[PDB]
Amino acid sequence: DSFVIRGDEVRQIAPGQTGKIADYNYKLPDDFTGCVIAWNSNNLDSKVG
Amino acid sequence: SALGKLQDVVNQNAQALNTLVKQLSSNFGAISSVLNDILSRLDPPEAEV
Repeated sequence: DSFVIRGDEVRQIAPGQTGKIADYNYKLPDDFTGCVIAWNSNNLDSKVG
Repeated sequence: SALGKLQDVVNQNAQALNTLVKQLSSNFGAISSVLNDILSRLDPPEAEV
């Protein structure tokens, strides 16, 4: 699963986590198994305007 | 004082039941001795802890 979120919300992607994106956008099962990969994208997903 | 033999059995049963009932009000290391308060004060990931 791939998407783009804010910097402060990288912690919210985890089992048993609460937040605006955690509750209303994306929810992980409490028994989740796997790995999480995230990297900054200012060079690609940032615009001066 | 002739019937101590039959009184001892009743006393032992009552005292064992009383100890079992009184064992419920112990933290055992938890924050509170009532789980209703624990479930209504913390998020699940530590509520279960």
